[PDB]
Amino acid sequence: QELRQFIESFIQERLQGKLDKLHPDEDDKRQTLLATHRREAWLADAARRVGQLQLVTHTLKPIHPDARGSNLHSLPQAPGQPGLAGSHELGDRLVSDVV
DNA sequence: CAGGTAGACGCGGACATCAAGCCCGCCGTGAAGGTGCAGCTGCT
Repeated sequence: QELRQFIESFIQERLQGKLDKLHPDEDDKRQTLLATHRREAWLADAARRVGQLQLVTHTLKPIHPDARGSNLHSLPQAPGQPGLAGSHELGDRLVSDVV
């Protein structure tokens, strides 16, 4: 209704980027791409794809690139002791990651 | 078996200008990606 055209242009830019990247002109591969992108089967696939976690304070993959474990999105409390401090808890509001 | 005592060692003034400082061509490639799904053989 209001912002439907924005996400429609988003899927269309994705489709035209895929067509310019592949550039296959055999057996209607562009038609098989337009069969998925121009309809809302892309929205069903985007609803299907699960695995994102939105975790910032914990990311295990820097320790090893294949280390399946638990990732967390939780900031600690502020400590009581003076001097040392970490995890930027005062200001300059954070940006989150996706694992 | 032996071999010396003593006291002092100078001043002055000056130390140069000129002009320039090269061109050319080129700098290696190879290996260092997870994850999820479909489908194929082998087995009970």
